[PDB]
Amino acid sequence: EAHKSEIAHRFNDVGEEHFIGLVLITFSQYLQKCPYEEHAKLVKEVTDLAKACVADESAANCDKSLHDIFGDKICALPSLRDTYGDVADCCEKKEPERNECFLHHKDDKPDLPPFARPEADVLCKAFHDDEKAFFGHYLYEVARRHPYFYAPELLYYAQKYKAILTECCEAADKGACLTPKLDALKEKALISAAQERLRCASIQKFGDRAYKAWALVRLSQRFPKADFTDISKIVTDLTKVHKECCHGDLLECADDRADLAKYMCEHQETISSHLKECCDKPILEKAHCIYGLHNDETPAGLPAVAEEFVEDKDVCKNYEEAKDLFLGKFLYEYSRRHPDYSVVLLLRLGKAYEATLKKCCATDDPHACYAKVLDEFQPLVDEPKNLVKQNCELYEQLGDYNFQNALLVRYTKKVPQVSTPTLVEISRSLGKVGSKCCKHPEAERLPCVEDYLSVVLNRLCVLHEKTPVSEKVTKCCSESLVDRRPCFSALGPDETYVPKEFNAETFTFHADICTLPETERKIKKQTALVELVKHKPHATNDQLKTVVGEFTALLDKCCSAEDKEACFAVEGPKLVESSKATLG
Ligand SMILES: O=C(O)Cc1ccccc1Nc1c(Cl)cccc1Cl
Ligand SMILES: O=C(O)Cc1ccccc1Nc1c(Cl)cccc1Cl
Ligand code: NA
Repeated sequence: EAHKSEIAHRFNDVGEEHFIGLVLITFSQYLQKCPYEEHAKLVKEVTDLAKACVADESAANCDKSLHDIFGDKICALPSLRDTYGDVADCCEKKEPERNECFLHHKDDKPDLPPFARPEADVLCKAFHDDEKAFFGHYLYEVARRHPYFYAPELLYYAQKYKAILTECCEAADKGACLTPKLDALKEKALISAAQERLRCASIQKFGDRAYKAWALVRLSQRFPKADFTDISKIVTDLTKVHKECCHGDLLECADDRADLAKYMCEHQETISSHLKECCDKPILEKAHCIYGLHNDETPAGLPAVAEEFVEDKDVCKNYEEAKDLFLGKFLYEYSRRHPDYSVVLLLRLGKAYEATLKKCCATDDPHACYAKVLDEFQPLVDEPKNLVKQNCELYEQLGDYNFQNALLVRYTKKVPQVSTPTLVEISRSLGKVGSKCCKHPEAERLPCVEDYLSVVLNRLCVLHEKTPVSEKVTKCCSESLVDRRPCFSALGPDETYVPKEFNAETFTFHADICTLPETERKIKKQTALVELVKHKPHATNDQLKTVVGEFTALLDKCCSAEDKEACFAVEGPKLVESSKATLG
């Protein structure tokens, strides 16, 4: 059917610069293993096409879908050697199968080196040398390692990075200005990637409704003075935005997100007085500001929630005749009254309210049956608090490195079939929850911890879905979204797993470790700890500290200030004996 060219429409809407960045992230996320040169080629072809179509919408290919265009550019690049498999695989398909094929190949942990950070002088020099190649490489490296990174926010990070560089690269000492600041930016962007990967998994694995309910809760806490209608409209629009982003339709995602920020800012009077801060800012800063805005204050003088949800004669009628409208109003009313609760807790409270209606509205006297419903939330609210206190005390007491080691041991004993790199990455990230949340006062501490654990446990679920080995992980991952944390927390040691019979011997890498920073060295020690627990799951915590001690020792030894060939292979069978000494 006759239409306005989609590529020209999106090119026109977002401008060349964001179009180029969004297209580079598109390619880098679909073909994570192809070199930068290849992607650069592709992005230039797409950008020449878009400019051709903007000039004359009738030009060849201008009427095609964005999927057709990305697909044909990909398939027609002979360069794509197929030394990288599956390029032909998906190119065999017609649309829409082709695009689905490219999409099903996104790898949540592609086989790549940690993103090595050059020294500050080099970094500053490359930036000065050529900004476009510098930021091209940056978007490519971050997108291909995080193939569901929320695309407009990745653009925003690139701008933030550029500001840090501009400020630090003139300084007397570049490194010391730069390093804390790149570090803080990296942590915020990792949290962003983890938050977005949970939105995408909620949509993909549990359906649009799972994310709509999550967004309803969060937005009702952020904008509690807004009416239900406006909140619902925002949720609707944000749902479309994240579905498009999570499915690789990034130009549409970015366009639609900008339109949503424009909308919210034009209606800021009836949403939040806090929006004024954001609404004066330029495009990416404006949306980023809105994305994480602090909660507005609760409106004074709202009725008791039991009026509408317990005492109304029509509770059953509304639940039966308009369930999503009634339960969504419940989530809105209850959430706007409780900014201090975690989203996941509010969703679990919504689920328990629903289950009580399902049961009670089927009886002879439903009010009698659900009268105590809102009271019956207290035990769900209170449930975490003792184990949270004890885990924050553990953290307070142990410090980061030992808290991570405690959790590594705990989670390896729970789900010991999980791959060692996954258990290490997961436990380290659980340890960051300690660090980020325990230092808040308790009223802030319980909501911080609950929602961060949901983002880390989702990382576990998605990594396990790639290499699936543990029935228990499958079960907790697939049974729910909102009970994942109680589900994992409830697991004791798996007394059923068969210990690994290990001569862990020659699991030493020719002293490779020494170009590695203290950080990676810690990861290595933590990897050995996981391996110790899988070999001896009934070992004492003290035995583990010790057999790890003998690891640290043998590390420094062959890795000293002198050069010798193969010190490790005489010492592998003999650490094997020293670990047979402490562990049996
Ligand atoms: O670990 C538990 O079972 C208690 C609990 C409940 C809710 C949220 C978090 C936690 N624990 C917890 C805390 Cl409080 C901080 C860092 C890492 C972990 Cl696993
Ligand atoms: O694991 C715990 O519950 C804390 C605890 C208490 C006493 C001794 C060791 C540990 N944890 C622990 C472990 Cl299990 C391995 C390496 C390093 C440390 Cl601090
Ligand atoms: Na797509």
